[PDB]
Amino acid sequence: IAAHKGVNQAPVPLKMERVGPHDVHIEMTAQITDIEIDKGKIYKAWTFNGQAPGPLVVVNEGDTIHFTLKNMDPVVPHSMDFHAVHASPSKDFIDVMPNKSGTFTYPANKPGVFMYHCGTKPVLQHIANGMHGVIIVKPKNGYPTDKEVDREYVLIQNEWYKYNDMNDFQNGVPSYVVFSSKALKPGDPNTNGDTFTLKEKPLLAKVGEKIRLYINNVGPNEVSSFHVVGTVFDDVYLDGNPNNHLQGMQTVMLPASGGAVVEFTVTRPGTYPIVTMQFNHAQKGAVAMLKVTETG
Amino acid sequence: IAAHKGVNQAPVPLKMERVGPHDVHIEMTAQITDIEIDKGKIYKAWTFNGQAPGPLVVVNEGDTIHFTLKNMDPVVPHSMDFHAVHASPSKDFIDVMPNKSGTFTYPANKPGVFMYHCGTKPVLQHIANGMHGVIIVKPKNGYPTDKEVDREYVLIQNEWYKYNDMNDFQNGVPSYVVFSSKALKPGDPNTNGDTFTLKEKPLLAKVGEKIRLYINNVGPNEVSSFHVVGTVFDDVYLDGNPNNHLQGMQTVMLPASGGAVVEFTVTRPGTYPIVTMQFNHAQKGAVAMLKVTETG
Amino acid sequence: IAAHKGVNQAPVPLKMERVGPHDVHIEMTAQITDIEIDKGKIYKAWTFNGQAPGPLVVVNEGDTIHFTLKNMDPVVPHSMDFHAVHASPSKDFIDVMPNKSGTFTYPANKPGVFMYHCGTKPVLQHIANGMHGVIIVKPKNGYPTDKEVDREYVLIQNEWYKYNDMNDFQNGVPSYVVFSSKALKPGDPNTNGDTFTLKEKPLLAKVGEKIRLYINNVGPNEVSSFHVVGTVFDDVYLDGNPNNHLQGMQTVMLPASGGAVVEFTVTRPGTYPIVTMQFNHAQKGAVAMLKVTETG
Ligand SMILES: [Cu+2]
Ligand SMILES: [Cu+2]
Ligand SMILES: [Cu+2]
Ligand SMILES: [Cu+2]
Ligand SMILES: [Cu+2]
Ligand SMILES: [Cu+2]
Ligand SMILES: [Cu+2]
Ligand SMILES: [Cu+2]
Ligand SMILES: [Cu+2]
Ligand SMILES: [Cu+2]
Ligand SMILES: [Cu+2]
Ligand SMILES: [Cu+2]
Ligand SMILES: [Cu+2]
Ligand SMILES: [Cu+2]
Ligand SMILES: [Cu+2]
Ligand SMILES: [Cu+2]
Ligand SMILES: [Cu+2]
Ligand SMILES: [Cu+2]
Repeated sequence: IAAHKGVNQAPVPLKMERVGPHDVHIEMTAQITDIEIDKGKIYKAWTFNGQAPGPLVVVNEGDTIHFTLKNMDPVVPHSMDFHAVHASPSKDFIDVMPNKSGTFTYPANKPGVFMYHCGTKPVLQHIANGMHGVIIVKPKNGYPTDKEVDREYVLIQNEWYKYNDMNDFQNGVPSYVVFSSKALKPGDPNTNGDTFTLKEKPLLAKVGEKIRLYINNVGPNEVSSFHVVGTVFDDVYLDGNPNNHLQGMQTVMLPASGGAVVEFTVTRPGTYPIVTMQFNHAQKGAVAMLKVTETG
Repeated sequence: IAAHKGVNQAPVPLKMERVGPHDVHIEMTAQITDIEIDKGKIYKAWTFNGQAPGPLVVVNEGDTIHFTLKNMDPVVPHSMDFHAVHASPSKDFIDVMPNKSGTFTYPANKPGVFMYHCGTKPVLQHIANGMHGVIIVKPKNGYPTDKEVDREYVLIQNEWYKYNDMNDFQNGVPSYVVFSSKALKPGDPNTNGDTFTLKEKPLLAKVGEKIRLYINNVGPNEVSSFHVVGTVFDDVYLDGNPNNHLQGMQTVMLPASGGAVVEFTVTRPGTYPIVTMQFNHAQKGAVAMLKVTETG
Repeated sequence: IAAHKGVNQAPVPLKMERVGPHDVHIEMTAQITDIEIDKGKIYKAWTFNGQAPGPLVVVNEGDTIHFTLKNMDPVVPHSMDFHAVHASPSKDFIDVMPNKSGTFTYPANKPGVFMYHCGTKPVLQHIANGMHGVIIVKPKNGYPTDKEVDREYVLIQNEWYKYNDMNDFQNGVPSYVVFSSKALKPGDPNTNGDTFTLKEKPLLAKVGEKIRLYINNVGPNEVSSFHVVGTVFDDVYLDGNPNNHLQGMQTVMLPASGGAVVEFTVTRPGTYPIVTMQFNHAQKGAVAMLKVTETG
């Protein structure tokens, strides 16, 4: 796109503030930002806030979100579809023109780990170029295993294709498949979908801990066979809904856009790969690491 | 196939009649019928009854089906495999020669939303050319959420490949991925798998309604990541079995041949896309629309 | 690999012995063995014990496994990752050099049907060349439907690609997709992943029996839409964990590495195909047969 040549808009922080016991304001940008997706490979991504996947959103069950999208892209319209919300897509997930803002309000009625993404046609183009992310809706009554959890992180799986190539997006295998992590608490890492960061800078934990991961596969096109090497999931909540409880799973199948809360125990010191067992995708980047030490 | 050149057999209605409190007669054809799968693209499909996917079958749990297949194809044998039934495949799902009929009897013991398809070798060829469909078996005791449902429809996902091309069928990406709808009540739409009908003529509903969809992904080759934009599934019954209850799912993973009953609320007026979140498939046709109005 | 030219190491039996009420010794080889994966097609597989998938391992819930790998490969290191166990991957799933042995100990805390596979980088290469298999961990308290089961077998799904071709492994469609069966009791068949054995020598059963299959899809890359033609699964336990109970499923979605226990009734004499309903894969080999007779 001629108007994107040389454009690299610095990342902008997510803005969130609570405005009532059940109402929250969220402000995000659409922007065009260079991201290193593999060593030596820059992708001039279409993003929310200069991150791909975008910044984490966390709200409580029953919160109404008053969402503003500020479109920094000089030429392409953008939009937002939160899978957490009940909304009229033709009224509430509509386009915001370049250099404009739009505000939309809708409730997050349902607990879980939801995809969000741009909803502008062609949606495949917007998602594949980077406009995806996760919103977590915390359950009013928690999960039954909350008291057992020692530490928690968020991990997101996505693919990357040939740059802005709709043929490839439709018809081609992914060039890379990758994990990222998005921060829940101060000091947690906050990374973009790339082949290397979570190998070189593993997630950290302590021997004996029960770890919870909030996970989502944003696609755009592939399913995920999510597995932590050297453990078994004690408990799994599909889509993060407390009612969708499974136990003792080796691997969690996630559709495109599918989420889960998964919990597992790390019994011994060492480094534990986190993979999709679709090993062509693992080979193409989709391995993260969890370093487990006597201290954490 | 030389004997198919110029053949376009007009669609024939499904024939069904109940013959006892737990016995039903069903009569279907195998026939060769031109279907417009995308604008300007005719596929000379191999079909049941001139529809692809084929006509909807609905029976009750515990019904024995006395099924007749009348093979109108001038040269290729055809057969029927209902995933609802208990049967001997080598006796009951056998071929019917051109210009012949065959009758087979078997029970539908299990509630749910089942694939049916031709079982003639090579089965991939017969399915890919269009010989697939859905049989619904209604549970004796309903679903627990029956009283909440305001409206219901059937949606089927399938792929289309290069015409009658076994190489492509085995080794190629789908050319199109599509939804169709099959009528449960008078006045419901009844459409074939194409890229456009359910966009131009959306399914209809009223503001505030809880909608039930009976869904099946007939493949032949892909899985489906089924999602209704702007809502969350309140309740999901995998394969349509009441016992396989999930709640609050954003997206339902369906294997090839996989079914579900899904229920969700439409809170606001507007048009709600229905998609597979495998967005390469959505781009290649797999988007239907639900138009929600103050009146329905 | 120059050092593999002409190498065809005869299969070696699995060695297992119980050494305590909750401790078992297991001894396996890594070895290079020619396997006929399709008629006229030899693949010089990388294997455990000269089988691909490897030999079945069965232990009890709560058993600690003291595992020895003897690496017969003259040049490539190999390793073992059991998905059943809790272990430190960087200490316990490490490489064993050519002509060396290594011993590792870890507990199998969780009931189910788990993948095992080589964990040597590149893991895709090692899995795709044949180093995969299944370990069953029997639940302390059984399954609730145990008393209903008349007969049982193990079936494994895997893919085969162009020989030792990392490009193909990453980027290509499978050349073959196949079932194998691994013996639980004397007289059961024990076969390798090939397109033909379980068609020419079907699994056997008797009219009216409830059959249990312990199943796993080891990939490396595809998901499986597992279906037995002419029946419906009465009961399904995802990953073989008794708590993950589904009923009345037509088809069981398995991720890559995913397992299940599935149970179904065969009501009539005949031959019952066992397939993945991803019919491109079925066409490329993934059909097994179950022959049901008045005597068994
Ligand atoms: Cu309140
Ligand atoms: Cu406000
Ligand atoms: Cu966009
Ligand atoms: Cu892929
Ligand atoms: Cu703890
Ligand atoms: Cu694994
Ligand atoms: Cu009666
Ligand atoms: Cu009759
Ligand atoms: Cu046919
Ligand atoms: Cu596809
Ligand atoms: Cu209502
Ligand atoms: Cu979506
Ligand atoms: Cu004891
Ligand atoms: Cu020992
Ligand atoms: Cu190896
Ligand atoms: Cu495939
Ligand atoms: Cu019995
Ligand atoms: Cu089938």
